[PDB]
Amino acid sequence: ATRWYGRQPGHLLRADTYWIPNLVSQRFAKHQPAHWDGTQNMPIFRLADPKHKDSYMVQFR
Amino acid sequence: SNIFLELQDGDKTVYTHTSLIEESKQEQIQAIYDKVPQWTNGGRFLGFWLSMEAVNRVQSVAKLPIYYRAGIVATSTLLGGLVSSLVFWKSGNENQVAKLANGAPVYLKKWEVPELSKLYFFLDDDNNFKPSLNHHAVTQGRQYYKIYQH
Amino acid sequence: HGWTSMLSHAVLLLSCYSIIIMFLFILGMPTLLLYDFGIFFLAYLKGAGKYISSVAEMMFDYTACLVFYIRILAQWIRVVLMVVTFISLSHYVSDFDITNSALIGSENQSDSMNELNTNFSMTYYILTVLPGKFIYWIYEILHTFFVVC
Amino acid sequence: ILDYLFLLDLNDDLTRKAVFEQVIIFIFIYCTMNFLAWSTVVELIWP
Amino acid sequence: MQNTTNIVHVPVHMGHTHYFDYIDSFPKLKEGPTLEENHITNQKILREQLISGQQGLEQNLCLRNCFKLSQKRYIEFCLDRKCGGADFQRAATILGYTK
Amino acid sequence: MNPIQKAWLKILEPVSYVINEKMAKRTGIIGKLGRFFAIGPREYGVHPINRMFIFMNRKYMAFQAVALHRYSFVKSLTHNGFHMLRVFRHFAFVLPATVLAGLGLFVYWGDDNKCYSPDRFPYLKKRAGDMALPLNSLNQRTSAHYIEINAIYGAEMMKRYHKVWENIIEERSKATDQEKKTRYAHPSYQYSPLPVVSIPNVLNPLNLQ
Amino acid sequence: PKIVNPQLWPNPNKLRFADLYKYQGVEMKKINDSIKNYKAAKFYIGGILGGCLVFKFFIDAAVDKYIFGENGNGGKFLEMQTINSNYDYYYNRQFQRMRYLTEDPAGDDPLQKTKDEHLVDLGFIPKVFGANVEVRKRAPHDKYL
Amino acid sequence: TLRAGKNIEGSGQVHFGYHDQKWGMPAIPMFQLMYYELPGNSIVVNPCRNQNYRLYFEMRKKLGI
Ligand SMILES: CCCCCCCCCCCCCCCCCC(=O)OC[C@H](COP(=O)([O-])OCC(O)COP(=O)([O-])OC[C@@H](COC(=O)CCCCCCCCCCCCCCCCC)OC(=O)CCCCCCCCCCCCCCCCC)OC(=O)CCCCCCCCCCCCCCCCC
Ligand SMILES: CCCCCCCCCCCCCCCCCC(=O)OC[C@H](COP(=O)([O-])OCC(O)COP(=O)([O-])OC[C@@H](COC(=O)CCCCCCCCCCCCCCCCC)OC(=O)CCCCCCCCCCCCCCCCC)OC(=O)CCCCCCCCCCCCCCCCC
Ligand SMILES: CCCCCCCCCCCCCCCCCC(=O)OC[C@H](COP(=O)([O-])OCC(O)COP(=O)([O-])OC[C@@H](COC(=O)CCCCCCCCCCCCCCCCC)OC(=O)CCCCCCCCCCCCCCCCC)OC(=O)CCCCCCCCCCCCCCCCC
Ligand SMILES: CCCCCCCCCCCCCCCCCC(=O)OC[C@H](COP(=O)([O-])OCC[N+](C)(C)C)OC(=O)CCCCCCCCCCCCCCCCC
Ligand SMILES: COC1=C(OC)C(=O)C(C/C=C(\C)CC/C=C(\C)CC/C=C(\C)CC/C=C(\C)CC/C=C(\C)CC/C=C(\C)CC/C=C(/C)CCC=C(C)C)=C(C)C1=O
Repeated sequence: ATRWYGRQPGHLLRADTYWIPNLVSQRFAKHQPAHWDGTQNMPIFRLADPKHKDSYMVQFR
Repeated sequence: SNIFLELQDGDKTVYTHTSLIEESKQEQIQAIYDKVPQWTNGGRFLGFWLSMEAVNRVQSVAKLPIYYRAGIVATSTLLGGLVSSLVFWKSGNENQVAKLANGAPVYLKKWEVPELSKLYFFLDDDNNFKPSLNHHAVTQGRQYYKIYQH
Repeated sequence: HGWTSMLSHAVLLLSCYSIIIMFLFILGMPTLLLYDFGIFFLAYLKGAGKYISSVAEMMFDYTACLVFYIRILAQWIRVVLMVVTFISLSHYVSDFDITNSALIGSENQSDSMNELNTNFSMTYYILTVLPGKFIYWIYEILHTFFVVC
Repeated sequence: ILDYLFLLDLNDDLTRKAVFEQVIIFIFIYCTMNFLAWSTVVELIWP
Repeated sequence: MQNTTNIVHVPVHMGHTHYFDYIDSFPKLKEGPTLEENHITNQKILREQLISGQQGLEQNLCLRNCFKLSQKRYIEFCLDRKCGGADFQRAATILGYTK
Repeated sequence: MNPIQKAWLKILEPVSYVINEKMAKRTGIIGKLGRFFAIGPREYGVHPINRMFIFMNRKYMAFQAVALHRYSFVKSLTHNGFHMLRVFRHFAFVLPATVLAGLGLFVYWGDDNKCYSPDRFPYLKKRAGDMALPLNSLNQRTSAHYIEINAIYGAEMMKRYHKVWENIIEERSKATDQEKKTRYAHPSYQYSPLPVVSIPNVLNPLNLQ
Repeated sequence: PKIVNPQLWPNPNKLRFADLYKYQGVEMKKINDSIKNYKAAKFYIGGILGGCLVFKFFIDAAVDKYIFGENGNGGKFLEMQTINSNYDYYYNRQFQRMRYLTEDPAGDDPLQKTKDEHLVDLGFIPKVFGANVEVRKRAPHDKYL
Repeated sequence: TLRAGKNIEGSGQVHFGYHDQKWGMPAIPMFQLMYYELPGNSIVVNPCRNQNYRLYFEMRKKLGI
């Protein structure tokens, strides 16, 4: 049960200046209003998981 | 479209919000409020042009201190914008938004007017997870004043 | 950049910002130079026109202003060459061979120490194969030094 | 009273950009670097 | 057993990239309406519920609160005491719990 | 010498008389103790931290004067004062803006000063005793509304149960032993009386209300 | 203040040895120069603190505007934005469903569970069931992920 | 992990057995451009939490506050 609850991914901010591709690309990104759909788990950012397509450059050790 | 409307319900002055109107008519209301600055700024130009033509070519105002001449152009500039804004609304637009708000709920006080985008709701499992205002913390209801008719 | 290792979560943070600063302020140098020339700026680049047609000269002036910026912007391919050459050397060194056969009293018994490990390369390994890997290493760094300098 | 004062917010900066918290780190590093470099140049005219 | 071992019940696709390991895509992943299209959809549902779905609401909320009790005998006591003497099966049909 | 050292000397004036006048000039263990703890001005009393600030303040201030004393970018735009061709005029305010940003160097130090820390993961590890937590610990949470509302609800309903509890005890006191044992009893139970004993009827064993 | 002297040794003559008595004075002289700066900075620092006192009242009205809004229904505090595209959002939702359907092997330790041999000796002979081979695990609604 | 109920023999993360190891990031620019350590301050509470304040604004208007 503990391992299963731990795999439900946490929310990790998209804003990142540590990776040089995001440091350049995010200067041209447009922040759009994320309309609330009635939930408490809207993944409007990236997810704190090593296998996520926007978090693979992060070292989860 | 976040606009608070002040409608004339006979003798009462009722209030509502554009979020309480269907999206098909919110676009027509927003289009009217978008042409107000075009009439306001356009009227400011005429008030600035006609005033500059009078304080220079009319040799009765030209023989005056510059501070008096600049005050006329300054006064006629913003006065030309306030007049054009009145002609815009009073012609057919102040009554068009009233007709576009037909069927929307109104309230006696502005403080009682809710914004539909700011209301709390939940996904009702008992109704195919549709969004519902009748969440498990609601006690009585909304009970607006009346439906606007124009 | 060694002295900035603990200043943030990225060791190369200052370097990644500096390459952006270096690109933007170098890009603005030709722009500010054309502003200093004034409205005659096209005469400073190409010189005197040849045809009476302003539309014809407009095309030649559009090229001179483009060439004026290409002389600067195309030089960043040199920086790309220096980075690629530096990465290829780092890839060769990071993947260079190191095994338990070079360790003194190894305890990594599960890392091929107790397994039958034959190969299909040339024999006399330290005389033929190992010097060959070092010869290519010297080429990688000598080619890198020549490029980056 | 105006909405321009909303720029003073850092409690809910993650709702809009969350970029301020990382850029100032570089600026503080950049000031430290220029401090070490510029003080060396201007002071070392004395020998 | 390997400490990093997971069993997944839905298909995933891994990236074929050097130095990185991640899930780059999900097979047959369809994109629904945007966050703005869903918002407009929900506003239309909430607007009709605000204008035409507020009369007789106090009675239905009492029936719903009574049916969240643990035991059935407490539900019948709640309906009789708080809901003006409503019937169990009759209120269950109103709320939509009857098959 | 500083005023704080002078303030110590006024308070230690009687102590200075016991050690320096009496104990210091004696012999033996009392003499060695007095000469060792003699009171006066400090040998090696300099404060290196205070001196470290004065040095770094003067060195960093000379850098501020260089970085802030720049020729204006605005004045060089007209080509009429001191600057005709300045191809790097757009760098003129980078050093001043960088120095002015250094004023918040200590105001915004670390993660907690740049955001609302209770909404970040490291705050949870600190409240758990500097203990590692799973990365999704900020999500698996019970409603703070429930914890506080239920705490009030339970205590408010306990006051209303206490009033009902008194009416039940009083009504059961006036009930026959036959009634208090057959009511709420199992249907299969046949009542048989017990010998009458004297057992007091105490509401609260401790003398509480 | 006067310092008690044990008189264990005679101090050098001030006229013959003047350098030995100077450090104390120049040290307090430095502090006096710093106090002149502290006093002269009273109006500059006070003007800033006075500005903060006036700025406090505008920040109060801006916070209530930020939180409550125009008509007390909520201001820009309720706004949240994102740079995720529509594909990025539905990838994250499916990533949430995938982790919900991500289990580990072998479950828990069977030796920490009630034995069937113990139930027989306690008076309850358990019935053996077959494996439910027809059920398919699925993710719940997004509100529960 | 020990408090969570998993006894630990040995120590460290240099797994002797059949496990994947994760060495420290090589302190060379190649790996320092591809990777960066996980900043714990970037793991946040979802902003949908702020939408619960909608209940407060509605309760205040119902109570005439
Ligand atoms: C997606 C982004 C896209 C854009 C990105 C790039 C951004 C560009 C921004 C760069 C900087 C712009 C700022 C300009 C500053 C201007 C300030 C100023 O006004 O000073 C005046 C100044 C000229 O004054 P001067 O040179 O100092 O001296 C003047 C002499 O004394 C005067 O001698 P004279 O008296 O002999 O001259 C005669 C007269 C003669 O002029 C004429 O030719 C006359 C024309 C005919 C008029 C019509 C006549 C009609 C007649 C009808 C007759 C009717 C009557 C008929 C009969 C009726 C009978 C009743 O000429 C003039 O004096 C006029 C010159 C002034 C023209 C101003 C030109 C600038 C306009 C820029 C427009 C856009 C600005 C946007 C900026 C926004 C911020 C980015 O203007 C300039 O200096 C211009 C400099 C521009 C250089 C910068 C170029 C940068 C490169 C850009 C392109 C890059 C391409 C490659 C890109 C590659 C990828 C990166
Ligand atoms: C009446 C007549 C009476 C006598 C009758 C008989 C006369 C003699 C007939 C001889 C019959 C054949 C002998 C069979 C017995 C072999 C026993 C043995 O130990 O073999 C082991 C040896 C290693 O084989 P293995 O261990 O069994 O491994 C099996 C596979 O090879 C493994 O395959 P793998 O691919 O894995 O292996 C890689 C391959 C590596 O790839 C190679 O094959 C290397 C090839 C590159 C070198 C090629 C150029 C060599 C010539 C350079 C000098 C040219 C001078 C003229 C230039 C003219 C230019 C136009 O092999 C190696 O790893 C070789 C490393 C071992 C040797 C390296 C160091 C040698 C010492 C060098 C310094 C010597 C200082 C001289 C001191 C004198 C006293 C000792 O076998 C051979 O190397 C065969 C060599 C055959 C002779 C070569 C000609 C030498 C000429 C020297 C010229 C300077 C002196 C001139 C004197 C003139 C006198 C008239
Ligand atoms: C109600 C209250 C009572 C009211 C009445 C009483 C008040 C009356 C006035 C009292 C005094 C006011 C002071 C100013 C007037 C003084 C008059 C004068 O003659 O002074 C000359 C004075 C004499 O020079 P100086 O004494 O030797 O040295 C002056 C400074 O030490 C340093 O001088 P500097 O020249 O070296 O400084 C240069 C710096 C000065 O700093 C700035 O002004 C900041 C400028 C940043 C904005 C640049 C905008 C670029 C164009 C954007 C166009 C669209 C705009 C849309 C905006 C939307 C906003 C969301 O600007 C730059 O760094 C320029 C380079 C920028 C980097 C490159 C950016 C452009 C390329 C990137 C383009 C990206 C887009 C490309 C594609 C576009 C799409 C096609 O120079 C000055 O200008 C003094 C200004 C210094 C700041 C004073 C601040 C005092 C505090 C007041 C609060 C802040 C007010 C200002 C806020 C402005 C908004 C940020
Ligand atoms: C809504 C936005 C658009 C507003 C209108 C367009 C205005 C221009 C866009 C705004 C630009 C602001 C940012 C840049 C600021 C300027 C930077 C700069 O380099 O300037 C230095 C320049 C210096 O020019 P200089 O000529 O003195 O010296 C430069 C010499 N060279 C070029 C060789 C270096 O000064 C300026 O301000 C020029 C820009 C003037 C723009 C004025 C536009 C209106 C003109 C007056 C109104 C005329 C109406 C008719 C009058 C009738 C008779 C009375
Ligand atoms: C403005 O321009 C600028 C300069 O000027 C040119 C700079 O020099 C500089 C450079 C900055 C420096 C050289 C300073 C560097 C200082 C750094 C890095 C940190 C300094 C930290 C310390 C000195 C540690 C101090 C330790 C403490 C405060 C903790 C122990 C003290 C305690 C508990 C006292 C309790 C505090 C109070 C009661 C507050 C009241 C204040 C008082 C003064 C009361 C004192 C009371 C008594 C009885 C002495 C910058 C950046 C700048 O922008």
